[PDB]
Amino acid sequence: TWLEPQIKSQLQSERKDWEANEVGAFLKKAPERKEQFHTIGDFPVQRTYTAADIADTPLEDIGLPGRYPFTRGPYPTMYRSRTWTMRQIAGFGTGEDTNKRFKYLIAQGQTGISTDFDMPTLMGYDSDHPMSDGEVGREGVAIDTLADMEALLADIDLEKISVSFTINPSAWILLAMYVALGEKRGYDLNKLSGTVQADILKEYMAQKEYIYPIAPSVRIVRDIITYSAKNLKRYNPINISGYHISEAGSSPLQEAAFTLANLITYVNEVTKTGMHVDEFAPRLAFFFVSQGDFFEEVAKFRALRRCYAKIMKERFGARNPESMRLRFHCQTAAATLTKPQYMVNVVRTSLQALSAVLGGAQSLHTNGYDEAFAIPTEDAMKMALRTQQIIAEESGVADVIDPLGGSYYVEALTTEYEKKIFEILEEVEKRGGTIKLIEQGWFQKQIADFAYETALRKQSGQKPVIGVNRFVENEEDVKIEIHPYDNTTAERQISRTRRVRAERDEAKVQAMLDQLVAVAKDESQNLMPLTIELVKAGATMGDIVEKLKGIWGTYRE
Amino acid sequence: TWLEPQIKSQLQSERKDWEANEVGAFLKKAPERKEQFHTIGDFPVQRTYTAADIADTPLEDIGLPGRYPFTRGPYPTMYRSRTWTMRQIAGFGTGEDTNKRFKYLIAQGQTGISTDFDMPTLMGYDSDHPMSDGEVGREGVAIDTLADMEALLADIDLEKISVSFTINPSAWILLAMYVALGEKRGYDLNKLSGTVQADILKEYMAQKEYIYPIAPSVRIVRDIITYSAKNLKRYNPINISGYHISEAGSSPLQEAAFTLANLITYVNEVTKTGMHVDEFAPRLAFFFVSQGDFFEEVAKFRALRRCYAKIMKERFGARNPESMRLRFHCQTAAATLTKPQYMVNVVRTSLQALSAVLGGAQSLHTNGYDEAFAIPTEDAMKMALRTQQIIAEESGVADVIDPLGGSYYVEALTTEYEKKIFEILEEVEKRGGTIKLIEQGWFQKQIADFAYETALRKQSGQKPVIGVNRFVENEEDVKIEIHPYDNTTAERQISRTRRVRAERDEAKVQAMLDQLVAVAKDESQNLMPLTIELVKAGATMGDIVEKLKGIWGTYRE
Amino acid sequence: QTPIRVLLAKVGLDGHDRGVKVVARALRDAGMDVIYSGLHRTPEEVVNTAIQEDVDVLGVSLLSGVQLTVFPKIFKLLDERGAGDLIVIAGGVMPDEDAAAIRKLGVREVLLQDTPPQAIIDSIRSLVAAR
Amino acid sequence: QTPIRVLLAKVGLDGHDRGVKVVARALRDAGMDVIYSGLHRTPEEVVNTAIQEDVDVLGVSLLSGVQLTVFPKIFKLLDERGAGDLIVIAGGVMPDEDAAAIRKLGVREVLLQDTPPQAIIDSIRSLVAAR
Ligand code: B12
Ligand code: B12
Ligand SMILES: C[C@H](O)CC(=O)SCCNC(=O)CCNC(=O)[C@H](O)C(C)(C)COP(=O)(O)OP(=O)(O)OC[C@H]1O[C@@H](n2cnc3c(N)ncnc32)[C@H](O)[C@@H]1OP(=O)(O)O
Ligand SMILES: C[C@H](O)CC(=O)SCCNC(=O)CCNC(=O)[C@H](O)C(C)(C)COP(=O)(O)OP(=O)(O)OC[C@H]1O[C@@H](n2cnc3c(N)ncnc32)[C@H](O)[C@@H]1OP(=O)(O)O
Ligand SMILES: C[C@H]1O[C@@H](n2cnc3c(N)ncnc32)[C@H](O)[C@@H]1O
Ligand SMILES: C[C@H]1O[C@@H](n2cnc3c(N)ncnc32)[C@H](O)[C@@H]1O
Repeated sequence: TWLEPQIKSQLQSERKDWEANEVGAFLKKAPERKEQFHTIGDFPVQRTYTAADIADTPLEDIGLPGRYPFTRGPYPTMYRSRTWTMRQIAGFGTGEDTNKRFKYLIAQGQTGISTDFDMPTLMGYDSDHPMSDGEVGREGVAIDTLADMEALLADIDLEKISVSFTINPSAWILLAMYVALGEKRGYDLNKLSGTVQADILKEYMAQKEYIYPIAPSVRIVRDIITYSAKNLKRYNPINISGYHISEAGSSPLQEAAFTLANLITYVNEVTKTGMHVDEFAPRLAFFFVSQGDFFEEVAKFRALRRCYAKIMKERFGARNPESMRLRFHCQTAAATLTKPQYMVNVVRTSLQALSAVLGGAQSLHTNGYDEAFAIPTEDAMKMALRTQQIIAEESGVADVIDPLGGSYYVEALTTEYEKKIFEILEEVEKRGGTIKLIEQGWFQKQIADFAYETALRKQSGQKPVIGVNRFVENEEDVKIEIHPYDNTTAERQISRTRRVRAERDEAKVQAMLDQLVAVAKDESQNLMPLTIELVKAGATMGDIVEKLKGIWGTYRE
Repeated sequence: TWLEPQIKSQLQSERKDWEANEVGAFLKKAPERKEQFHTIGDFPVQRTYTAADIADTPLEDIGLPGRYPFTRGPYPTMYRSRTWTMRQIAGFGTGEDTNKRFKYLIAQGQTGISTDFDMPTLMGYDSDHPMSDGEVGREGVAIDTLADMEALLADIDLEKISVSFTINPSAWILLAMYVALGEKRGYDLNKLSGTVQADILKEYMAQKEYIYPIAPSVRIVRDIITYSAKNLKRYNPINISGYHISEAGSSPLQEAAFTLANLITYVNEVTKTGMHVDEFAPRLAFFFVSQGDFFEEVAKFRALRRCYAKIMKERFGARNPESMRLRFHCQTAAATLTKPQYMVNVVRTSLQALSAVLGGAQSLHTNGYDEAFAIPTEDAMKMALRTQQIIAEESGVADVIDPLGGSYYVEALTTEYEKKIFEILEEVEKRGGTIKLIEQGWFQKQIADFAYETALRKQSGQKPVIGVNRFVENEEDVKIEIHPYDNTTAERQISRTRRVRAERDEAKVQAMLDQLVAVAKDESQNLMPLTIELVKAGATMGDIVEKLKGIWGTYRE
Repeated sequence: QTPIRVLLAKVGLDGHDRGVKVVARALRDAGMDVIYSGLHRTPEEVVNTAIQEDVDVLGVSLLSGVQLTVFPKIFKLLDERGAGDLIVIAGGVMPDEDAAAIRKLGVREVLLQDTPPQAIIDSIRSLVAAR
Repeated sequence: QTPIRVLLAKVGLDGHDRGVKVVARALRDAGMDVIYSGLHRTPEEVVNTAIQEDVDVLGVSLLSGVQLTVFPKIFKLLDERGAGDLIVIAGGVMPDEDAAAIRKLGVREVLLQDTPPQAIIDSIRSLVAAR
C-alpha cells in the first residue's frame, strides 16, 4: 500500500459528497448523454478517477521503464535515445516495383522496411499456379524465387536497415531466401536486423492464410524460432499478432488475451525441444493495433507489457530480463477509416499514432488516407510519415518516458485489462488450450460476435462513425488519386519464375525436395538449413510448398 | 501528505539504482539526443516521473472537477453532459457575406458563432475613413452601423445560439449594437448568450488594436463589465486573453502569467466602483492558445484554473464558487502551421485540438490547413470541424473527466507552472503593476525575446519545423484553393453607411454625441446606455469613436 | 413459400471474411436459409453449389480486387448450365466504376463497405419479389 | 563607409509586428543602423522618414494583405521626390503572384514567412553592394 488510508478515506468520502452536491445539481440542469459510459472495447468507465481508484495497484506494477514488469516501456531511455521505427508497408507488382517504393519511403524518412505480399505468395503458390490467376502482384509483391528477392532488396544495405516481411504460412521459405541473400552479399548473418510475421495461430483465428494443418504448421514456426535463436542474433523470428484479431472484429481485450494465448502455445512448443526460455524469449516480438479509443489503447499496451512480464517470469521461469520485456510493432486501425470524406482519416490516424507512441511502440505503420479505396499512393504514405515525424519532432511527447504513468484513469484501466486478460488466459487453459479451442472455433466465434455487435452499433448510430452515420454528405466532387495495378505484372513475373526453373540443376533440386520430406517426417529436425539450400539451388516457393502437401495435406475450416 | 514516506523513500532509492544500472548501461549502448530535455516553453523535463515527484503537491490541489481549485475542470460533468462549443471564426466582406459563412459553418456542425472583423472596424474607423482605404472587409467583416449587424445576424436566433465578437477597443459599440438588435427582435436580454473579446491590456501588450490611452480604455472595459453584470445575465463581457500574447511570440508561462496579471488589474478596476467580486467574477472568461507541446499545454490549462481559483478566493475574497471557476475559449496555435506541405497542418491541429479537450476548454476553434496563406475556405473550416467531431465522438476522450489527472508528469508540470506563474505575478506587483509595466514596455520586451529565440532556434534547426527545416521538399505542384476578396465590398459597404447617415435624425444623433462626451467626462458613469441609444439612432462607430478622441486623444507606442 | 435461399461466397485467394460473416448472421436472423461457401473457392465450385443447393440468390463478398475477372467467369458458367435466372449480388470493396462494370455484366446489386445489414436484408427481399 | 541604414516599416492598419521586431533585432545585431517606423503609418509618412533619415534600404513588413495598394503608392511618392534609387524590400506574408507583382513594380527582394534572419542580413548586404 502506497496511499495513506487516512487520505484514501478522505478521497472516497469527498467524492460521495461531490456526487450528491455538485454532480446532483448539474445533472438536474443538464443530465449526461448516457447512464453508464463505456470504452469502445466495452469496459465501463467512471465520470472521473482519483488516487483511491488505484490504491489497490502497488507502485511496483507501475515502476520504471526498462525495469520489470515493464508497464512503462521495455527500454529505460525509450524515445529520448532512439525513436520508434517509422516502418511503412510497401508491396505491389514485382520485386523491382516494391523496391522503387522502398526507396521513395526511405527518401521520405522511413527508418525501417515493411513488405506486404500478394495472395499467391501468402498462400504458398507460384505466380503461374491456377489458383494465382488475376492475383499476381495485385495486393502485395510477388515472391516465387530468391531471384525476385534480389530485385526486391536491390541497392538496400541489409546490415544498415531492418527488413520486415508480412509473410505467414510460407514465412520459412522467405526467411531461407533472406539468409541465402545475406550470404550471397557477403553480410554477417548475426548483423541482419529483420522480422517474418510467421504467427500461424492468428491465421486460423483471424488472418486466414494457411497451407497445412495446425500441428505441422506450428512445427514450422518452432523451426523458424529455434533456427533464428542459434543463427540470427539480431533477427526477430515472429511477431505474435493481435492486429488481425482486432481487424477481424475483436475487442481490445480479445486482441490482447488471444495474442497472449498464442504466445503460451509457442513457448511450450519451443521449450519442448529442450531449448531454455532465455535462449529465445528475448527475441520474441508482437504486433498490435492502435484503435480508436485513445486511452483504452494506451491502457491495453501497458497491460500487455505487464501480463507478458508476469507470464515469462512466473509461468516460464525466465531469468534474463530481456525475456520479460515485450517489444511490439504497431499499426493504426485501418477498420476505423472511411471511404466517404477520406481526408478526415488523417485526423483519425494522428490520434491512433499518438496512442501508439504514448503506448511505447518500437515500430509504427500509420495508414494512408486512401485506406478504404486501395493500396496506398506515394502521397498517402508521405502524409503517414509526416504524421509520425510531427509527433516525434514537434509535439514533445518523445522526451518524457511513459508520460501517462500515474494517471488515475490509465492506471485503473491498465489494471482492469491485466485482470480481464488473466481471467481469459485461465479459461483457455481450463477449456483445453489454444489449439483445441481453435479446432472448436471458440476464438473465432467470440471475434465474430464483437464484429456483429459493432456492425449493429454502426447501423443504429450508437457507435458514431463520422462521414458514415454522422455529418453524412452527398459529395459529388470526389477526387482521389488511386494506386493502379500494372497489367504486365503477371507476364513479367512468370518470365522470371520460368527462367529460374530452366537455368537450375533440376536433378539436384528434385533430390533436395526428397531430402526435405525426410527432414519434415522427423518432428525433431529443423526445416531451415535445407530450405536455405533449396532456394539457393533455384527452387520456387511452390516447389517446396507442394512437395510438403504430399505428406501433410492441407487445412480447411 | 498522501504518499507513505516508507514508499517515497523506496521510489527515490529505486530510481537512483535504475539511473546507475539500466539507464547507465543503455546510455553506453546509445546515449540520449540531449543532455537535458526541455518543453517548447523552456521548462526542463525529467526522463520519467514517479509518485515521489508529486508527493509535495497535496491531493486537494488535484481534487475533483467542478470543485475548488478546479484543476480538473470548471464543471463536475464536463463533456459527458455538454461538449465544448465548436466555434469557428468567420469574417469577410459585408454582414451578408459572413452571414452566409455562419450558415455554412452551422450546417457543418458548429454549435457557436465566432466573428472576426476587418482592420477599420477593429481600429474604430468607418469603411469610408482615409485610414480604411483598401482594408474594407478584407481581414474580417466590416461593421460601421447596427444595419450591418442586422445583415450579419440575419435569420440567426440569438436566444438559441451563442454569438462571439472578436472586437477590442471598439467592443462597447458592438455590444451596444448587439443589445439594440436583441431589443429590436423582441428577445429577452438575459437569454442572450455571447461574448465581446474587449480585453485592452493584451492589445497594448500583444494584439496592437487600440484607439485611446490606457486609462480611458480600461474604463470602457469596466463599463462593459458592470453593464453586462446588471443587464445581461447569460453574456460574457470579456475574454481575458493569452492567445495573442503567445502568438506575438511568448512562452506558455508568459501567456498564462501575463493574462492573470491583466485579470488582477480588471478586478481591481471593477471592485473600485463598489461592485462586489461575486456580482461579476462568475461571468469573467478567458481565451488561451493550444500550442505544440502536447503535455505542457495541458499542464498550463490546469495550472491556470488552479491559479485563478486561488487568486479569486484568497486575493479577492470571493465567496461564490462560480467566481473561482475559470471558463475559457481555446484556439489551436496558428504560429505552428506552415505554407510548405500545408496539408500536414491537419495533423498539427489534431494534436492541439486534443490538448484543448484534455485541458478542459469550454469552446474551441481549430485552424484551417490554409492558415499560412489566407483567411479560410469552406473546405478548410469543414476539416477543422471534422477534427473536433472525431475527437468528441470517435476517440472516447469526452467520457472520462480530466483523464490526465494523476499523471506524475502532468501533475508535476501543472505544479511547476503554478509556482512559476505566482512568482511572475509577484514581480509584476513589486515592479508597480500591469499598467506601469505596459508603459515601461516590460511585458512586450519579454515576449520579443522569446519570439527572437524561437526564430534563431528555427534557423539553427534546434526547433524542428516539418516542411521548413526538416523533410524540406521542392513542391512544384502546389494546388490550393484560396479564399478571394470581393472587390465590390468597399462600394457595397459605403453605400449602406452613407444611407444610414442620410436616413437618420442628424440633430438628435449630434446632441446624443455631446451627451456621450459629458458621460465620458464623468469616470463614475457608464458609457453603455447612451451608446445603445446612439447606434439605434443611426450613429456609426466612427461618429462615436471620433467624438471621444476629442476629449481622450489617441495612444501610440 | 419456402425461405429465401442465399449462397454467400468467397472466390479466389481472398481471406477477408469479417463482412461476409456479418451478412450471413444478418440474413439467418432475418429468417433466410443461408449457405456459406467457405474460403478459397473457385468460380466453378461456387456456381455448382448455387445450382446443387438451388439457391435464390448468389451473394459474392469481394475485398481482394478480383471482381472484373471473377464475375465474367461466373456468368459464363451460369449461362452454360441454364442458370441465368439466378439473382447474383455482390458486396465488399471495389471502385465505383468496378461496381458499374459488374452491374453491366448482369450483377443485380452491389452493396459495398458501410452498408447497414438491414439494407442488405431489404434489397434481397426486394430482388426475390421482383422476379 | 557608414553602417547600412535600414528603415523597417509598417503601413496601414496592420498591427502584426512579431516578424518586423525579429528582423529589426537581427539587423541591429548584424551591425546595421535600424529605424522602425512604428505601427499604423501612411505610405507618405514612411517615404518621408526614408528620405529625412537618408536610409539605404526601406523594408516593408506586410501581413494585412494590402501590398498591391501600398507598393504602387510608395513608388509614386519616391519618383516625385527623386528617390527612385532607394532600395525597397518587402517581407511578411503574401501570395506568390503578389510577390511577383510587387517585384515587377520595382521591389528588389521579397523575403516572406520562415525566411531565416541570416538570409535577410545577407540579402541586404548583397543589395547595398550591387548599387
Ligand atoms: C479488416 C481488414 C483486414 C483484416 C481481415 C480480417 C478478416 N478475417 O476478415 C486483416 C488485418 C487480416 C487484413 C488482411 C489483408 N488485407 Co485487408 N482490410 C481490412 C479493412 C480495414 C476492412 C474490411 C472489413 O472487414 N470491414 C468491415 C466489414 C464489416 O465490412 P465489409 O467487408 O466491407 O462488408 C460490408 C459490406 O461490404 C457488405 N457486404 C460484404 N460482403 C457482402 C456480400 C454481399 C453479397 C452483399 C449484398 C453485401 C456484402 O455488408 C458488410 C457490412 O456493412 C479493409 C479496408 C476497407 N475499408 O474495406 C482492408 C483491405 C480490404 N485489405 C486489403 C489488403 C490488400 C489486405 C492484404 C492482402 C494485405 C497483405 N498484402 O497481406 C491481407 C489479405 C489477407 C487475406 N487472407 O486475404 C486492401 C484491399 C485492396 C483492394 N481491394 O484494392 C484493403 C482495401 C486495405 C488497403 N487500403 O490496402 N485486412
Ligand atoms: C502571429 C499572428 C497573429 C498575432 C500577431 C501578434 C503580433 N503582435 O505580431 C495575433 C494573434 C495578434 C494576430 C491577429 C490578427 N491576424 Co494574424 N497571424 C499570425 C500568424 C499565425 C503568424 C505571423 C507571425 O508572426 N509569424 C512569425 C514571424 C516571425 O514571421 P513573419 O511575420 O512572417 O516574418 C518573417 C518573414 O516574413 C521575414 N520578414 C518579416 N517582415 C520583413 C520585412 C522585410 C523588409 C524583410 C526583408 C523580411 C521580413 O522575416 C521574418 C522572420 O522569418 C499568421 C499566419 C502566417 N503563417 O503568417 C496570421 C495572419 C497574418 N493573420 C491574419 C489575420 C487576418 C489577422 C487579424 C486581422 C484577424 C482579425 N480579423 O482580427 C488580426 C489582426 C491584428 C492586427 N492588429 O493587425 C491573416 C492575414 C490574411 C492575409 N494576409 O491574407 C493570417 C495569414 C492568418 C489567417 N490565415 O487568417 N495574428
Ligand atoms: C495485413 C496488414 O497490413 C497488417 C500486417 O500484417 S502488416 C505487418 C507489418 N509488420 C511489421 O512492420 C513488423 C515490424 N516488426 C519489427 O520491426 C520488430 O519485429 C520489432 C517489433 C521487435 C521492433 O523492431 P525494430 O523496429 O527494429 O525496433 P527495436 O528492436 O526496438 O530497435 C532496433 C535496435 O535499436 C535498439 N534500441 C531501440 N531503442 C533503444 C533505446 N532506447 N536505447 C538503446 N537501444 C535502443 C534495440 O535494442 C535494437 O537493437 P538490436 O538490433 O541490437 O537488438
Ligand atoms: C485574431 C485571432 O483570430 C484570435 C482571436 O482573437 S479569435 C477569438 C474568438 N473568440 C471566441 O471564440 C471566444 C468564445 N468565448 C466564449 O464562447 C465564452 O466567452 C466562454 C469562454 C465562456 C465559453 O462559453 P460557451 O462556449 O458558451 O460555453 P459554456 O459557457 O461553458 O456553455 C454554455 C452553457 O452551457 C452550460 N454548460 C456547459 N457545460 C455544462 C455541463 N457540463 N453541465 C451543465 N451545463 C453546462 C454553461 O453553464 C452555459 O450555461 P449558461 O449559458 O446558462 O451560463
Ligand atoms: C490491411 C492492411 O493492409 C495494408 N496494405 C496491404 N497491402 C499493402 C500494400 N501493398 N501497400 C501498403 N499497404 C498495404 C493496409 O495498410 C491495411 O492497413
Ligand atoms: C490569427 C487568427 O486569425 C484567424 N482569422 C482571422 N480572420 C479570419 C477570418 N476572417 N475567417 C476565419 N479565420 C480568421 C486565423 O484563424 C488565425 O488563426
